[PDB]
Amino acid sequence: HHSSGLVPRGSMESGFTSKDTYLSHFNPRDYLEKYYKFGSRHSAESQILKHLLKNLFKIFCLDGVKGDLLIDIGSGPTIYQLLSACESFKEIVVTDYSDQNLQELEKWLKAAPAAFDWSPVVTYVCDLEGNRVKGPEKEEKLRQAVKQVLKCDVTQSQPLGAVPLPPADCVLSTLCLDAACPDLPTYCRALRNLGSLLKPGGFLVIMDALKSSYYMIGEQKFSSLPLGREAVEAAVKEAGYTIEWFEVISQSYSSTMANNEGLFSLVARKL
Ligand SMILES: NC(=O)c1cccc(C#C[C@@H](CC[C@H](N)C(=O)O)C[C@H]2O[C@@H](n3cnc4c(N)ncnc43)[C@H](O)[C@@H]2O)c1
Repeated sequence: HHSSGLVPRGSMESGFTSKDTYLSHFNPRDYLEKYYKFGSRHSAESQILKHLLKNLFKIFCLDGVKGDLLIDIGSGPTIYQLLSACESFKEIVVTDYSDQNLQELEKWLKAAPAAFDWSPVVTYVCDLEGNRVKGPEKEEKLRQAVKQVLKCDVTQSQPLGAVPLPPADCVLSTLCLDAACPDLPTYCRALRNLGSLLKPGGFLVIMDALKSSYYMIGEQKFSSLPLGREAVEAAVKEAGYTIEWFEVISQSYSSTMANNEGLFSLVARKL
């Protein structure tokens, strides 16, 4: 069953991309080449990455978002969202639903030659942090900080299954909840499930697209929940969090890659 661009893959029946689609049709190499590999500078996807890195830098380095344990939810094949965080947290746990994404992640932790090249992104973060260290030293600190790579499902009461983890100080999730939640009630339940991994008063850091109904990996279209800022704030507060700050930007992806109307960033604390 293929729709050929009429509807997102795995959504003809339910209206939203199913979880099985990510296990079979989400190619981590093609995703990294499309969104985090840049042919010409100053591209729309490069501007979004630069803004994400600057916010993560401000959150973990300039602000007081630190702790012992950081859990990354829906990381996919990416590690850019952890570069500043490894300076504030001793241990980092990386999670995603796609087994292929976990394989691409584990290839980078072992520094395999066929792994993705994150050095231009690492150098940018080093410049943001005052050039105290260089690229290779920055990457090694993150690899030593990542202590576990697990499979996760935000729709389950126990997102990590039966794996025992201590209550985390922060939960980070970038560009995942819009793709993992078919509706707002599931979005609210997903936020609650992540709360079961947090200490009372732990931080919730979320960055995602705004009013996005789909995103593209080459020719493959994947569904996205078109949430507005107003809907996001209500869902976060309803799930039992207090928002410390909430930022929205107008910069969007290219329509040939996503139909978003900007992105948002928020830091919340568990009530
Ligand atoms: N919304 C948009 O328009 C849009 C625009 C551009 C890019 C994206 C995206 C994406 C990726 C993550 C990117 C990564 N985090 C990063 O930072 O780039 C979605 C990830 O979410 C995971 N997943 C899907 N279902 C899940 C579930 N039930 N439980 C946990 N994980 C789930 C998938 O495996 C996938 O890896 C979305």
